[PDB]
Amino acid sequence: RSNVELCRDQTQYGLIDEVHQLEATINTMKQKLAQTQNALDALFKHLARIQADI
Amino acid sequence: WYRSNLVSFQESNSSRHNSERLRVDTSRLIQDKYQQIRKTQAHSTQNLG
Amino acid sequence: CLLQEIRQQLNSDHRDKMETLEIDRGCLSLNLTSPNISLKVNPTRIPKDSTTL
Amino acid sequence: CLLQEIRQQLNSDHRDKMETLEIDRGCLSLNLTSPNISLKVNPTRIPKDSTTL
Amino acid sequence: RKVGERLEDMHCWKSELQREIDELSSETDLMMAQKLRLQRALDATSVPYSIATDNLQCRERRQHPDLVRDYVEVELLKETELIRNIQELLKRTIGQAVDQIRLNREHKESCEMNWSDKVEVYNIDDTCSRYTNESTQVQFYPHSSKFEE
Amino acid sequence: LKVAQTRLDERTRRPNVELCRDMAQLRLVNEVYEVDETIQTLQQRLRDS
Amino acid sequence: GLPPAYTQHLREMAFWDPAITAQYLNSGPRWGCMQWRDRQIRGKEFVVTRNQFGAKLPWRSDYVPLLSLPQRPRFTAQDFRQRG
Amino acid sequence: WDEHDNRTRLAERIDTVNRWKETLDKCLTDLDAEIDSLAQAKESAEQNLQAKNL
Repeated sequence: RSNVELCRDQTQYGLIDEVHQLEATINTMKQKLAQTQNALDALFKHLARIQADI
Repeated sequence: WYRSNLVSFQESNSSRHNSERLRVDTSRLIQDKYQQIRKTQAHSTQNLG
Repeated sequence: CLLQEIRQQLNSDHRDKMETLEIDRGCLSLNLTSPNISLKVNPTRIPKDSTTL
Repeated sequence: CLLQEIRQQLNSDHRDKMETLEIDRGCLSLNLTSPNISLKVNPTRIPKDSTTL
Repeated sequence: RKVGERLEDMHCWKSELQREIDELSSETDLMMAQKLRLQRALDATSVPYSIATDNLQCRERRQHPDLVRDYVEVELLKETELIRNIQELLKRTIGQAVDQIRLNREHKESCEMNWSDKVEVYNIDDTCSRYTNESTQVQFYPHSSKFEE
Repeated sequence: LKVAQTRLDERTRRPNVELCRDMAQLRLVNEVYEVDETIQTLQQRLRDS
Repeated sequence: GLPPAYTQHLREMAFWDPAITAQYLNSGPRWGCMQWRDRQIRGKEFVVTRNQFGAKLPWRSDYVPLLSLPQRPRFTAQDFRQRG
Repeated sequence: WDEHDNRTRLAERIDTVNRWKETLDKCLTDLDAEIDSLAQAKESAEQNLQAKNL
């Protein structure tokens, strides 16, 4: 900013807040992706069993 | 194929917008500079007289 | 002489605030789909003087 | 096609009026103590086309 | 084994470019300080010129049968000339300084963006490398040519 | 700029006393510097184009 | 009818600044910084003069030869859409 | 909407800075006028002093 006009305002705090919230969100999406994949795999196993029975 | 064509059209539109806004600002700049230079010259000549 | 130093200090302060003006207005103008944007090292860092309001 | 001739004649009128603009602006610009001021021939002349408002 | 080799190779460059950006920032701060010092010196420059002008006026203020020209006026002229020359010298020097500032900041930005890119690629590589045959995140797709672009 | 320079230079010949700090030398440096930075900005816009 | 900085300089006593003129009338120059250059990247826009102000616009000299764009503000005499 | 809030904060900060700017500008202009007046006063006093020997 400047020599002495380098001031810490509420905007700084807010930016750090959105940062942290965003990493939390990223963790949440990875978590949800995991169970999505698990459910898909279970469906595949079911279908294979059904086809063999057919 | 659909991905690539979408990307191409997006590139085209972006180029269009950039070109047009550049046109606008340059147009503005020309006349404002011209007029201020004219006034500055005239004042000088009059006071020398 | 006193008024002279007053003048020079006022000029210094004015230039400081104007620099701040162009900086933060550039920050405002910048938005998504920007050319020079990138992830950055420790934006969470602290300044070294840390002047208050 | 109709819109084409409309646009071209309007552009012609545009250039005409802008010319008038700078002419009158210079007419306001000059004043006493000018270098280019000089006695001219027949100020009392009348224009030939003789148009009105 | 091959994946692990590639990963460590990436990590190396990550480290040194980290440190490199760091010292660039430090040096930029140093030139900030020196530029401000030059600005302060230029601020201090002004007064003696006014003092010399006033002294010349005072010496001019003299009576008829006593007024001469000697070292005083000549050296005062030398003072004034030196003052003015120092002024434009300082102006030009600080101009070149700010230009150097611009160049340094541009180079900082470029190296920073490349560092960023290696950061994300390294992170995704590490995250993907944890895969095993029996675990999840295991999907069938068709092949493609951007696979081989 | 060329014309402004030509106007500025000659007043050096003014021999002894009519040598003056004047409107002309006050205005001309400002005008010249303004036009220089103007041309440089024009060059900036041109390379953008 | 003359700026006080000019009037001060046209006086005997030396008080004027060691600079060209007064400066509050001026702008970014006289050792401004933070010059924002746009690297040309195919894929992203090319926004220039990121000093975007918001300020008094005389909407007077406004002939763009072809502004067939979501632009030309204030009046447009335009349609909305046809969807689809 | 967190992004929107940050934008609003930035705008209000800009407004405060510019009003302070114009305040200091008018102050500087007044300063210049006063300096010139004091100058003329000083030379006038000096010439009055010079006349004190006849």
